Formats: sequence, C-alpha cells, structure tokens
Amino acid sequence: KTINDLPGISQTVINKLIEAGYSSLETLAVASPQDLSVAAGIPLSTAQKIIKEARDALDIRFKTALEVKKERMNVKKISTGSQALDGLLAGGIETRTMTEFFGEFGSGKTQLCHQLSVNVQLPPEKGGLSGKAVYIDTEGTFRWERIENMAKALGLDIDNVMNNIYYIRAINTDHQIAIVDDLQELVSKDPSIKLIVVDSVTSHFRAEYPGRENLAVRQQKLNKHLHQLTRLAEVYDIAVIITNQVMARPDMHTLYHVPGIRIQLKKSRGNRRIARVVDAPHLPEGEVVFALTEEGIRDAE
Amino acid sequence: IKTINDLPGISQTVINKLIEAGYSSLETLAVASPQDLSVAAGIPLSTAQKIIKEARDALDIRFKTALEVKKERMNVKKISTGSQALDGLLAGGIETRTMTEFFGEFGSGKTQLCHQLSVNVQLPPEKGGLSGKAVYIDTEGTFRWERIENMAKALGLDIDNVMNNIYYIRAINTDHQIAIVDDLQELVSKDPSIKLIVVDSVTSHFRAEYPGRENLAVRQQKLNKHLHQLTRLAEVYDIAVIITNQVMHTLYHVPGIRIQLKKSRGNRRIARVVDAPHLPEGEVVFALTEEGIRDAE
Repeated sequence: KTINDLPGISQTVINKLIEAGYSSLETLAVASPQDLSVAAGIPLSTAQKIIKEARDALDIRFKTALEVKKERMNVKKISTGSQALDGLLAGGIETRTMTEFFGEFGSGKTQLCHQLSVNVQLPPEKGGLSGKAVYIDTEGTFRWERIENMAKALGLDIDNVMNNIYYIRAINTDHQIAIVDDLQELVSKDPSIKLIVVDSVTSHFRAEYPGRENLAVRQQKLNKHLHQLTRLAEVYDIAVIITNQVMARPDMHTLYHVPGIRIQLKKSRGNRRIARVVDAPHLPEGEVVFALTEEGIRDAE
Repeated sequence: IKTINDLPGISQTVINKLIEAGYSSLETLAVASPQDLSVAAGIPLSTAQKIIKEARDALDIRFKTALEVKKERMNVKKISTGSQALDGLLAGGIETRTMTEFFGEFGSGKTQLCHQLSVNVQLPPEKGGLSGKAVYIDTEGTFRWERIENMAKALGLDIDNVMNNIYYIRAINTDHQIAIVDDLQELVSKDPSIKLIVVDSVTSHFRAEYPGRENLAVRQQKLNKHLHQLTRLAEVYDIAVIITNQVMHTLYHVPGIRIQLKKSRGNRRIARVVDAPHLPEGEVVFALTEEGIRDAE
C-alpha cells in the first residue's frame, strides 16, 4: 500500500511524485515511465525503477468464483447506490466496522448518510439488510426531503421509510456521548437496527475544545467516543458511519486515527464527486468517481 | 461488405428511400421481390432488381462440400453459446485466438451470455466446450454466482466444481482494469488450463473517468491500447476473449468480431453480426431462459 512504502526509494522523490499528482500505486503501475519522468522531474532510469517497483506492489490476486461466493455468504453489506463507490468499498458498508467519510462541505458526506439510512432498509437482494437506521444529527443536517426523494426513486413507501429511521439531535459533546451510551439499550430493545449514522462527530468536540491548546484533550475525548461507537458496532453486529468535515489534508508528525476504514471525498465537475480509500485493513487503495442526483447517490454519466 | 451503404453502383438518394421504406438490413433486401421493392420504395424497377442482386451477392453464400466442411471443423475448436441459432450465426461458436464483442442495451443479454460462456467453456469438445477454465473480470459488479449455478444445474454439472473453474476478480476502475489485464499474462502462463477470458463492460470505467466527447480521444487511445493487449493474449496463448460493451473523417475500432444484441418480446433477444471477417451478415434470435442461453420457441 501507499507510495511511502515502496522499496529502494529515496524519500526526496516520494515528494516530487505526490507534488506531481501521483498519489496511488495503481496510478504508477499503469503510468508510462517516459511521462512519469517528466511530470515529476525524476531520472529516466529512476522512473523505470519506481514503476517496476510499483508494478510488483500491486496486490492482483485472482480468486476463484467459488471462493468469492463463500465470501459473499460469509458477509453482508449495505450498498451505497453508486456501483463505482460500492466497488471501492469491496461491496458496500460492512457491519461490525466503523467507516468514516471525511471531506469538505458538499463533498457528499450528508447525501451519503441519508442514502445509507434508506438503502439499509432494502432486502439483501436489492442491496440492503432489511433493517433500521439510527441517525444522530450533530449540527442539524438531516433533511426529511432528501430521505423522501431517495425514497421515491426506489419506489418505496415514503412514510414507511421515514418510520424506519430513528432520529435524534445531539446538542453537545456530553449529549452526543450519553446518546451513544443509550444506544446499547435501543439496539438490544430493537435488533432490527443495523446502521448507526453519526454526522459530523468531531464537530462539538472542535467547538467545546478549540484550537491547538486543547487538541490533546479533544482527541483524547474524541477518540474515546469513537472507541465507544466501534465497540457497539462490533458487539451488536451493526454498521456505523461517521462523517467528519475537513478543508484539505496535505496532498494536492504522522497523526493517529481510530476509524477502521477512512474514505476521503472530494468535489469535482459540478455534479461529480471523487471517493478515495485512505485507511482500510482489507480494502485496496485507489479512488473512483460517483455523483449526486435527485434519486440520491448514483454512479456518474 | 455489410450495411446497405456499402452497395456498389448505388446512389445515395435511394439509400435513403430504402431505409425510409423499412429495408435496413441486407438479408432483407436479398430475399426481397424486386417488384415489391420497386413500389414500396418508389425506385425504378430496373434499379430494384439491381439493388437486390447486389445485396444478395453481399451475403456471400458459398456452397462447400460435406467433406470440406468436416475438415474445417477439426481445423478449429469453438465454445458453444447454448443456443443453436446463435452458434450458427457465430460459425460454430466463440473462437479462441480472437476477441469477440457483444454490445447492446441493458438486459439485451450480454451479461447472461458471459456467464453462459464461463460455464460452457469447461465442457469437453464433444459437448461444446474446450475443457478449460474461464477468467471473469467484473467491471461493474454484474457477476451472479446464482446464474452460474442454474446454468450449471441445467447441464447436470458439479455446481461447486464449475464455480471453482471460474476465476473472478473485481476491477474497480480503469487503472485497476488495466493492471489486472497486464497480470493476466502471468496467470495464463501460470495456468494453461484457462481458455476463456471475459471482461464485462470494458468501456464502462473509461466512460466514467474520461466523460464526454472531450476525452473520447484519450478514451479510445487507452481503450484501444487496453484491447490491443487483450487480443495479443488471446492470440498468443490460444484462448478466447470476450468483451461486452453497453451502448443505447475517423472512428477507431479494434475488436475482431462485434455482435450487436437487441431486446425482443419479453423472453426473446436478437443478435446481429455487425463486424466480422469470416462471419456472414444477418441477425438471428435466441432466448434467456432459467437454464441459461437457449433458443426461443
């Protein structure tokens, strides 16, 4: 994974490679040595080396049909709505794990949450888990209308869909924490819930513990909260999603992160959005494209 | 030659009067009565008898001996589609050493075809196969292990054996698709049993990552490079390569054979030869049953 982990590679060129738009290995693997040597200012011989080393690094494993079928019955995921995105996520949002989508405002984190709170209700055959979703609204982002249109586009009972989503406003950090604490009860008292969504987790934490003077305690507290969510997910076999708003994490000191899977979302040509894996145990790196339509999260074009 | 536009000594004004009359295909004109064509299209009777002679020759009807054909059948092995009709259109079935494309609207039956072929390949020459394995590169998550199963049962095969004879892989985008094909050479070498490679929805990612007419150029350049790659493997390791595309003074096409698929009344589907060296123009009809690809009736 990652370019930083390439064998026999100086740490000076690794910069001239990210400073040239080559962030992922798949990008290097299929790139031309001649074109990489110019766009990055690297010795032609060094180019054919970084690409030879990048080409091996690719985890191309051809699994049998049979084996993959065993893997499908051994796991169940909630489909995002965009075939592209689903593939990046090896199938969809997995239960038992916490998934984070972080990105600038309008990168599509909010759309995605609503989309998942509905798709989750669909039967396995149609991409869901015939389950309920709990939507913890941190900064008043829930839109009953988005739920509606997404609902229609699937020809579902608007009213039924909405009734399958538990809603709650967490006004502050303490409340957020206590709400997720109470989450255990509700999930025990109603085993149908299979998706918890916490939109803008970090938010109150950033407001109640601002700046670099608190960062220590903020994360100390933030992380504790997320450990919590994780455990819940793992223990009651339910999918947990968190969205975190940022403005640009170095790309276009190594910090610590709790979240199992971490996908970054970027804005593109108006209607389009790019999704890229940044942290994930079994997911392979590489970004893909999708879009925001009225039907909800779909693939582009 | 295919398409009416390729007819020799034919004006371009009538070519419109013919298509405006309903004569779009050549076999339809070949079997047409010059009198009725003359009226239906408002074309000189002399000119009607001419276009139908041209069209009927365009068909390329060769009468080989029974002996000569038998020789030609041992000189080549093909994977059968399941539908006698289609096989017939394909001169016997899917040929190795060649890339075949099936394109058409969604549900036109390109997906079912790919699954059908990934199973028929494992069959022994006597039963239509080549006793080989298949590699299914899934572009948009279309693989259904369920379809492979029923297709499997209907043949009285070992579901779990068949499935174990199909390598699967998910190509989440262009770069991955490309890379997966680059490594394809190793795998075929590493395992000479593999005789079928199927790439469902090739064009797909390319149309996503390089959208519109603004990229078309780079799309085809990359697309052709990709495909030039697939061909070589087919040719070099003596194996069939199938690709499906989803559609609804240059134009740069690589694919050897290009069969178009169309949706008909419910269960029925039509397949028409669009591009092909040795294959004769003409469409045929088949059907998507639960057993898999079969003939309609």
